[PDB]
Amino acid sequence: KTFKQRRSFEQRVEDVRLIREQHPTKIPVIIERYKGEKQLPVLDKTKFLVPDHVNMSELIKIIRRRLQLNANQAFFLLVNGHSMVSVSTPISEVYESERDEDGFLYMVYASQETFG
Amino acid sequence: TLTYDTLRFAEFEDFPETSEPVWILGRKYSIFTEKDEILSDVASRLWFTYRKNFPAIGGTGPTSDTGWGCMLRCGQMIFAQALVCRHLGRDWRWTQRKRQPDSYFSVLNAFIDRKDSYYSIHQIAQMGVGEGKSIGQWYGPNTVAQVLKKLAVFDTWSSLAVHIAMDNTVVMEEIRRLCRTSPWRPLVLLIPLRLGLTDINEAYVETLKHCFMMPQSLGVIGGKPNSAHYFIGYVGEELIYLDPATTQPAVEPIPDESFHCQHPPCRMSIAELDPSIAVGFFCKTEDDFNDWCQQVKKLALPMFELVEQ
Repeated sequence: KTFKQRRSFEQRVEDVRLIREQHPTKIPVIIERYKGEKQLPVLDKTKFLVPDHVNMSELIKIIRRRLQLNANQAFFLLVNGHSMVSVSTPISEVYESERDEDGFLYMVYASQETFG
Repeated sequence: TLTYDTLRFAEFEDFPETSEPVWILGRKYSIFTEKDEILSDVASRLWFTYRKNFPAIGGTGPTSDTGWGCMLRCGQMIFAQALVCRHLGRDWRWTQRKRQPDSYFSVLNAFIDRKDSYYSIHQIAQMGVGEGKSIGQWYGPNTVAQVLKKLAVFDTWSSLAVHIAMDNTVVMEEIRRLCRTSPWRPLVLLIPLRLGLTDINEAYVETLKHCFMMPQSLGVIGGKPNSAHYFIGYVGEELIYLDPATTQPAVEPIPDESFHCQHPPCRMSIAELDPSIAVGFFCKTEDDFNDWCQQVKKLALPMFELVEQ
């Protein structure tokens, strides 16, 4: 079950209200392995509290680290089905234009399809 | 003397009728008047397909890559196009009866199905083990690119600089540093991307087309579901590509006709292209790299971004 499947809409809305109040300078982000992704491993924790100043490039490096990936391994972080146009984009901006109706900012990570 | 209905080369072209130019690795052709040139350019590219009856990999492994080597083959093709540009030039063209430059056979030899060839299926599959890929395991674009980079190290003849830009970002400073190493090592720039979850947003299509319109264009590797192809251009809303999905006997000497696809180029709807790809560019000189950067800047939505540090 994904994060959205483990907690109801109302529950998540409340999760966000609580976190945004306790941490006004933090962005609540849910990062999960794309449902069609099988090469990359699964995170131990998919709920993140990200400082609003952090940009995508920085976030990506952290997730790569968490996943214990080699820089040589393909990794992509997609928001609403697309990689952010610019990695220098602050998470605060991503949150403003891509956040879910429940208040969380959702992202999925994937590598690449294989062919034989 | 008999007069024959000499079926000219490009008479077999099966191109659609709506005349948008035809782009092949940085070259634009008219489907109306340059059918010969289009087919020559396509047939000239080094084509690598499945092969059977080559030396058993690892001595006791497969003697054919049918069914599992398709992406490795696409990797071979795009890297070979880089070597062709690096050693023969983008303007070089292959001719079935014309004696080719010795440098041509050196490039081809590097991809022959032999253990000692720099980029042979044997070398790629074995090097892939180090990348976490078992022999016979399917590859994605980046993986084969990473393997080719490691193999290129031993190719002191080409002495290439192979930069694989990860994370949708091309860092010029790192590229310059790599190329200025032991003053500029020809650059093979590979950019592995994931332009969507299951499809490619139409917004990237214009950008994708332009990736084939640059002088430095090496094309793209990726494909349709379960069908990897080496895309070398496009026409209208269709990508043009070389398909490795044909099993041919290992060459027994180098007779080279089987390494040239002398048929109307395969085409598939741009819409069918899966989001997992690797875009390639070749910059022989620092000026070529500067021009490429300028061309990228000129560019609905970008597939990657150019940054200094």
